[PDB]
Amino acid sequence: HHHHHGSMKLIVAVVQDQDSNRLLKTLTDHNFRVTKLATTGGFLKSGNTTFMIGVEDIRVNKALSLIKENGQKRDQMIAPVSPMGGNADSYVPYPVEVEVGGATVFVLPVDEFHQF
Amino acid sequence: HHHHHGSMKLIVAVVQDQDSNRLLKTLTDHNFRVTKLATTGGFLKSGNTTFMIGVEDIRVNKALSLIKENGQKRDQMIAPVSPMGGNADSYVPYPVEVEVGGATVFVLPVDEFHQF
Amino acid sequence: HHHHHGSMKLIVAVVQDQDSNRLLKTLTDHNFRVTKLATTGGFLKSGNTTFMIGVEDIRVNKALSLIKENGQKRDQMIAPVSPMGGNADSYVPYPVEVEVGGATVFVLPVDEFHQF
Ligand SMILES: Nc1ncnc2c1ncn2[C@@H]1O[C@@H]2COP(=O)(O)O[C@H]3[C@@H](O)[C@H](n4cnc5c(N)ncnc54)O[C@@H]3COP(=O)(O)O[C@H]2[C@H]1O
Ligand SMILES: Nc1ncnc2c1ncn2[C@@H]1O[C@@H]2COP(=O)(O)O[C@H]3[C@@H](O)[C@H](n4cnc5c(N)ncnc54)O[C@@H]3COP(=O)(O)O[C@H]2[C@H]1O
Ligand SMILES: Nc1ncnc2c1ncn2[C@@H]1O[C@@H]2COP(=O)(O)O[C@H]3[C@@H](O)[C@H](n4cnc5c(N)ncnc54)O[C@@H]3COP(=O)(O)O[C@H]2[C@H]1O
Ligand code: NI
Repeated sequence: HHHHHGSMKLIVAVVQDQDSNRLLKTLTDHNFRVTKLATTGGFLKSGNTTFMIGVEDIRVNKALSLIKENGQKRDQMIAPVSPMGGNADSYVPYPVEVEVGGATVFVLPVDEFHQF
Repeated sequence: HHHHHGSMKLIVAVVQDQDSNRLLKTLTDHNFRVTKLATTGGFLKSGNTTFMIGVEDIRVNKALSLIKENGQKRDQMIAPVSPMGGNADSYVPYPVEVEVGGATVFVLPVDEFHQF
Repeated sequence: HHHHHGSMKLIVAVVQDQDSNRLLKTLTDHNFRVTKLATTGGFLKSGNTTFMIGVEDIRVNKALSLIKENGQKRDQMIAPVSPMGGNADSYVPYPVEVEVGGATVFVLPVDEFHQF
């Protein structure tokens, strides 16, 4: 049998808080419609921002190019086991550092789009 | 080659806070299952509510009709540049007004649905 | 006409807060990448946790098996009408109890995946 999807895509982009306001302004200035979700990174257990951007298929590439050009790689660290916290500040000799990328982006197919 | 999707759909509906409790009650009263996300509108930079509703394909239209009948258009304004806020109250001669719709809704295909 | 989707899937898993930290540790220990959303159950009107896990199709089953083995069924109750709250504590003779499952999981197709 046979199926298709609609003309809209749903972009889900996880970005760093430090890059969020910058991205949001660029997107809405370019007439993109955005919903923002306050999220937490699973590895760093720290706040980040997820943007949900429903876009016509013909504008997906422009949205992606704005997201790509917006962000910056940053180094962050995993928070040590915190029962003693007043010394964990003092510690970590070999910080578990990770590089956080500008954006992790999913472009999802959409069966139906409605504005009610 | 050939693929299909499952019988479930994932409805993602962005609604106004003022209409949220009303919608939620209607949905769960009609045996729909709902997860609520506290979100922010990208343009107004204000709180709104996103409902995630996983629905059998055969009940999608009923869910959509409840969402459609629930909401109301409302006017809102963009908050002016706030460094001086004590006068921004005083200002805005030509308020940038927008009309917020009852619901923006995405119906997503789902490859697998599991209840563990 | 003809379409396909990409090799990535987006897993959306709604779990209980009591099982969240346990699941997160297991997932990231197994090299899965996770974004966490603080959500609310529509029926219980209480906090729960939604994990968004973008996974290569070839690792989906492993992710699902970790999610499945992680959770536990728990009983919860619907909060009574609260205008008098100081007696609603006193009340509810026939508590509306529900069984909350370990995880409700959607595996979504993904058209494009980008790391910028
Ligand atoms: N299990 C693991 N083992 C070793 N290293 C790990 C790891 N999980 C994450 N990392 C590393 O830690 C950085 C921050 O991850 P976090 O989970 O806090 O924050 C993530 C998460 O919120 C989200 N993310 C990335 N990939 C994802 C995916 N496939 N599915 C869901 N969320 C993803 O984007 C944020 C930034 O990710 P990015 O890859 O740029 O950067 C990641 C990566 O460098
Ligand atoms: N395609 C999409 N993808 C993701 N989320 C979507 C979306 N379309 C709508 N939304 C979400 O629904 C809320 C209401 O959108 P609506 O289009 O009814 O009402 C909008 C519309 O009248 C206007 N608007 C939004 N973005 C605009 C823009 N970039 N330029 C001009 N007007 C915009 O401002 C109102 C409030 O927008 P806000 O962003 O605060 O809040 C939006 C946003 O959270
Ligand atoms: N199809 C779906 N789409 C979106 N989210 C879904 C979903 N199925 C489950 N969920 C999410 O998973 C949580 C646990 O659902 P579960 O079905 O295990 O456990 C449920 C179920 O036993 C019952 N329940 C939920 N909605 C009901 C309803 N409308 N009528 C009767 N019972 C309901 O109450 C328990 C807690 O529900 P709550 O809404 O607080 O919390 C739900 C909701 O956040
Ligand atoms: Ni398809």
